Amino acid sequence: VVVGAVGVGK
Amino acid sequence: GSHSMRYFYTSVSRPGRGEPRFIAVGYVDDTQFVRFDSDAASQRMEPRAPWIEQEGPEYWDQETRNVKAQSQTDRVDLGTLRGYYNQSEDGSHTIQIMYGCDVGPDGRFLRGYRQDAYDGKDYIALNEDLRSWTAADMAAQITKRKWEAAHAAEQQRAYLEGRCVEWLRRYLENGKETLQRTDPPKTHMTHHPISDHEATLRCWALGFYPAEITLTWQRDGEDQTQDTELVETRPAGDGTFQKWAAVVVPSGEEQRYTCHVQHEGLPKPLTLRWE
Amino acid sequence: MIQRTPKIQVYSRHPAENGKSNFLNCYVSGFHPSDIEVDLLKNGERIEKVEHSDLSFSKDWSFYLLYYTEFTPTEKDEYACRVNHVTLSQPKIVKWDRDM
Repeated sequence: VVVGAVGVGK
Repeated sequence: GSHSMRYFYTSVSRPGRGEPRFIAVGYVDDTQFVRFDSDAASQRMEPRAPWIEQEGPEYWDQETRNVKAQSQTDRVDLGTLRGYYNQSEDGSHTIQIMYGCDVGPDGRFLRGYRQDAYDGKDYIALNEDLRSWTAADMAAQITKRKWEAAHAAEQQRAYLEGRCVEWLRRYLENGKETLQRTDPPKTHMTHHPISDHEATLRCWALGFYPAEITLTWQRDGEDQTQDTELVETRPAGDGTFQKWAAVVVPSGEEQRYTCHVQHEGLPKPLTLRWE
Repeated sequence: MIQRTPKIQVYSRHPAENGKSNFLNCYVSGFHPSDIEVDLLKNGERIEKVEHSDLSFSKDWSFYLLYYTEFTPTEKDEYACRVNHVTLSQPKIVKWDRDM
């Protein structure tokens, strides 16, 4: 499965 | 042996030709099993391996929902990094992302990683403690602070220590009859005269999996590197891989040279001589 | 920004035998950016129906792709792979060698 979230943008 | 699950994302802007392209591929060892293409007809996550096709419908639309979310944030990230580097909106730029998790033969977590790129150069990378970041330039240090303020390092670690390691195990048992196979390389040597004085010996390795393999040439029991050519390990297309290593020797001296083949499927290394 | 020229390998899936079915492989790798056109050639003419793998890259971020098609080698048919990329001043032709 893939990761979601991880931040709110770069 | 030890196994790894790895995902590879690519986002390429194409100004005036629609929204950026997004391609996602997932691998277990050297075995691709899932795919996503924003330019494809499905617009969903798609299977690329038999053992993943047995997942319920709830698996696919959740894997689509999450990977589409990533592609939408990859699109805004392209417009933001364009501003960081003060680039024109006419240029095309690429964001690449790789992450994954490794497990051992016992199933224990071994390692997690994530690294992002911009235009083929490093951008930001997760550190080994999975709690900090490393920025490659002052543009990425703005992202680093955005991610520290957002606690992005713990979201990534909860996945790397969580569902990554667990779903990698599930994949490894469902595809056990192909994922845990060991195909040893089928080896043979060829000989082509170069001149009245020199000849080329080519050491072949075919049909091996996984793709990791070391091909050695030795004269008199010592390693040789001059007069050597070694091609990148290439896929055969049927799930196996190929590679060869050549050396040019004085004619008549072919027998002083030995090719050594080491691979996971070979408990004992293979040795090849010209005869 | 940096760019990388593609490495090219032209080869068959199985050892080539005249008359027997096989697969013709052209493996392009080590290039950046990912925009690339790759054609398989039969006696200089473009082979239609060629399929390629899904995009992915290596550790140094350089991309790699496998273009392939089902074919039957004969003694009279010459095969080649044509690659064009922004890094190239002209498209590079690599001819299929049966022992390479």
